[PDB]
Order: sequence, then C-alpha cells, then structure tokens
Amino acid sequence: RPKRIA
Amino acid sequence: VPRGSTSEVIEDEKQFYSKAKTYWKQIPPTVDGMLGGYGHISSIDINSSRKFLQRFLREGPNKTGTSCALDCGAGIGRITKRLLLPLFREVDMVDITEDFLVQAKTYLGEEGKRVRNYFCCGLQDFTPEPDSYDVIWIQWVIGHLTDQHLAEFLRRCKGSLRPNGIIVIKDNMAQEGVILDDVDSSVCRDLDVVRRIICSAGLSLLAEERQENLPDEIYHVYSFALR
Ligand SMILES: Nc1ncnc2c1ncn2[C@@H]1O[C@H](CSCC[C@H](N)C(=O)O)[C@@H](O)[C@H]1O
Repeated sequence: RPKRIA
Repeated sequence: VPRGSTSEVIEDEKQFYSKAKTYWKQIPPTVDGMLGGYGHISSIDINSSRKFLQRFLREGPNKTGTSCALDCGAGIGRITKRLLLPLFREVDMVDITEDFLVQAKTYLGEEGKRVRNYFCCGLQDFTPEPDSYDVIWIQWVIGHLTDQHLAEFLRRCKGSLRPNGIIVIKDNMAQEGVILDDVDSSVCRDLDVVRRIICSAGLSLLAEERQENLPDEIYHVYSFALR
C-alpha cells in the first residue's frame, strides 16, 4: 500500500 | 551497509506472513483501506497505469493481447474495476484476504460479472495456469513476499503468460536498501534490489517509469513492465 516514508 | 535482502531484515518468516494476514484482516474493504488512507490518489494512479499499459497494446508483432488479465493482491478490485475490466475480456483476481474478495463482488457491480476466478490464496502459494494471461498486474503487494518467494512467484507468472504477454510490477521503492515495516509486515526495496530479483526470475525490463504527482511524503512509486 502507499505510505509515508519511515 | 544498506541491507540487500529480506533475510537481513525478517526475523521469522512464519511471523512475517502471519502478521501481514492479521493486519489486512482488520482493514476496511474500501479504496481508502487498500490505499492506506490515500484513497484520493487513486485516479492519478489509474490514469498513469493506463497510459503505461497502452504502450504495449499498439498493433504490431509484439502487441499484448486483451483476452485475460490477472490482478495480484487485487484487494477489493480497485485496479480490476477502473483499469483492467475495461480493457480485458476477462480478469482473474488473487488476494490473501477473503473479506476483500467478498466485497469485490459488490464493488465491481455488473462489470464484475466478467471476473472469472476469485482466488483466495497467498501469492507465495499461488501457481497461475500456464499460457493464460496477457497481463499480470502486481501492484502494492511485492513487499509482502520474501525475496525467495517473490523470485519464485515471478517465475510461475512467467510460465502463465500468453504469447506477447507482460508482467507489470507497480510499487513503492526505497531510496536505498531493504526497509522493514513491522506494522503491516512488509518490506520496501530499492530499485537495484528489485531489478536483481526480476533478473533472477529470468525476466527482462521492457519499461520502467516513476509515478508522478504523488504527495511529497510517501515512498516513490515505480512501474516495471517485464517479459
Ligand atoms: N502474501 C500475499 N498474497 C496475496 N495477497 C496479499 C498478500 N499479502 C497482502 N496481500 C494483499 O495485498 C493487498 C495490498 S493493498 C493493494 C490492493 C490493490 N493491489 C490496489 O492497489 O488497489 C491487500 O488486498 C492484501 O490483502
């Protein structure tokens, strides 16, 4: 899924 | 060093898969659940996917056919609905989360009558029928497989392509290395790692493209077309 860069 | 394989970051493979299954089981069967709160990007995504695919559909010796596609980690069928069903006579779906496939039947509406098989299986356990698909679409799921399972899955996919068929991977890519997300139990790999895996599966790159117009804060996303 698309997601914020950790 | 950065990490270059999943065996550097996955403590326990059974737990890596079990945790992912548990995570998806408690996500709502909606586009926003599929896209992790970024449901609003769907149209940008589908528009770019469509343009990318249409490169392979022009008339000529190598024209990709339009009889059957396979949507891998399809979820509720966001991609099946807006990209694939309009272009392919039939579409098969595979996903690990039974609730998503059940919701698909509602989400897809009347056009969903052209979904042939709904396979409820992990990719790591799925062997697509030989010589069956013109396009195998794998979006936002490869991070859920180990390197060995991904390489193997891409080999089985290769064996299920029709003449002139292609495999498309579209996913998040890390700036460098292999990065574990321990909440959804997935990894994000850099472009060199992903290309290494594609090559180990006996596949070659036809095209690679960065997804534009995404929010600044999320992982970069790339599409690869393979055969
Ligand atoms: N090991 C695995 N095998 C198959 N599907 C998996 C899986 N691990 C996670 N999934 C599925 O992968 C999907 C990630 S969300 C992306 C959904 C779809 N590709 C889209 O872009 O709209 C979920 O539907 C989840 O159930």
